[PDB]
Amino acid sequence: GAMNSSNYAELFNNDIKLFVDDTNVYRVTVHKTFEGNVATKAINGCIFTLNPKTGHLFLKIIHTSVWAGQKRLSQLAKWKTAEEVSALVRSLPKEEQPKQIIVTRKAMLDPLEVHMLDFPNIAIRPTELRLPFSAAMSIDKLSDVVMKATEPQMVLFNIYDDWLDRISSYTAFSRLTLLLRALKTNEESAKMILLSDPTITIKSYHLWPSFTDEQWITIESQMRDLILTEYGRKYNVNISALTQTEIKDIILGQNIK
Amino acid sequence: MNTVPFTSAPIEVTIGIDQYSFNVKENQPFHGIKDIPIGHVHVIHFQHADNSSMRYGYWFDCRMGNFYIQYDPKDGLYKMMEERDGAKFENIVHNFKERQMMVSYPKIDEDDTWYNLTEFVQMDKIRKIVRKDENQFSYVDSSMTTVQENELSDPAHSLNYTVINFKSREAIRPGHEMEDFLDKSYYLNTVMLQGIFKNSSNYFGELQFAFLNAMFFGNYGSSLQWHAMIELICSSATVPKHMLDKLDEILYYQIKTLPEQYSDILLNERVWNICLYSSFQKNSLHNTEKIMENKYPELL
Ligand SMILES: COc1c(F)c(F)cc(C(=O)O)c1F
Repeated sequence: GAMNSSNYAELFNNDIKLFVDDTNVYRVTVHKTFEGNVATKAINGCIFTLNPKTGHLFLKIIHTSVWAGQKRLSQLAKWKTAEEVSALVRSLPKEEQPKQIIVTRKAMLDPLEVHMLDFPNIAIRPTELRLPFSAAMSIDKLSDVVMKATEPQMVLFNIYDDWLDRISSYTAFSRLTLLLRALKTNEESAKMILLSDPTITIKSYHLWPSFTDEQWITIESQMRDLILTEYGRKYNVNISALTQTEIKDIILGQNIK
Repeated sequence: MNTVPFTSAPIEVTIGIDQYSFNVKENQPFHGIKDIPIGHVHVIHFQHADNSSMRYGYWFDCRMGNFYIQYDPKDGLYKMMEERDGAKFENIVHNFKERQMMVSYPKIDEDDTWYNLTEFVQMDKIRKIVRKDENQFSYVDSSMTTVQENELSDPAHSLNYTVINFKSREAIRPGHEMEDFLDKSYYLNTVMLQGIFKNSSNYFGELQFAFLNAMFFGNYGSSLQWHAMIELICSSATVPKHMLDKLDEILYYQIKTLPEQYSDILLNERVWNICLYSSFQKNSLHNTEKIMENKYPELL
């Protein structure tokens, strides 16, 4: 059925699965025309296709040429997403094909089901999780490859860097969702937390800084604080009063549709 | 021009003949139905007074043979039978007519309702949907499943409606996924009309037969098939003008005939709202839209 809080461990079992997030496929700037009308200008987008057990990210860059002379772009974007996920599955060897594809948005279900009719044993599922994958374009190296693209391109990343050498997939995913939630809530403050200390850098072959285990605990705490501080600023709530249940409940409540 | 005589009526029963119905008492001297109009299929149907779950009937055409009804106390139902002896049959009918023990098919001269509901329905097409080749008439009941319903169990007692599935390889050409899912013209025109039905008359005949089985038997799978065949047309941008104009007539008479008190079980909100207000054909069904808006505005 739907992927929810009840069935969270299933993300880290040995059945190959992919999350598909389409929220950065069709991206526009809105501007005034010379006549004082409004017009959109598309910018390059991406499909965010992630194996949550391995960290393997299949970033399909959607170049603005895809949209040229097309109508109903927000509708086309879902079908183009399903087309490209379908193409990615067909490109993989049988033993690497997913058993399940979880879409972050329910509007992706019919387009993906129709493109995947040739794969009746691959389950297409929605999720009840509110996942912050829209904030992918706040990861500087992912933003850079998307914006520089002059043509359609697929780029492969490990979104966990080398974390799985030291932590489980469950913990790696929890760290990823906390970082992306913080970047989505207050991007400038999150980047400051990650990047302000110049003695900790990002390896050429990584996306995130080379934090020790103790430095990751500090960073994780600072990200939680950022999310709680922003929830206080949003709702005009004295966060200084809150208890640990209240705080846990607010950060995870944001991970839930 | 003919007559369906009854041996007897040993159990209290509501008898339907087409859109008409009447109550017969246990052991009432009822011996059948006369003055049945030649030129149309007909359906004789039953609902027992002591058990409303017994809801069943027979599609027939008086041009194909001499048919009568006899109660079977073993199987507990009124059975249709064919009499091969023309002289015997004529002699029995004459006796019952002289003793005035038959009800008359109560057709008003001005009233085209039954023609309007069965315009495209042919006995030879019914016999392909309902497979029992040793009889010239077709048994249907409230609980019979469709080939499609059985896929998702006895194949001999099933309604062989044409399978329509919008998320199937049959409905979607590889490479035309968005086009074929958002515009079902390919599926309607090439696969269904040119491919399976051969013409719009056969398509409409099956749509009309599905509606009638839904209405007369409360057959759920028949109701699904009726809505699927409406939705397949309404969801196609490219439909011949003659087919849209005819669909409007077909649906108008179906909506006209539907009992008011059965609208909540026989009409699918999503399909009708989509067909009348969202689909490519939202402006093509003037007569249907007006009767639906005046008779069932709560559904819309
Ligand atoms: C209705 O009475 C009939 C009838 F018309 C008929 F053709 C045959 C029989 C019969 O049992 O053999 C019968 F009882």
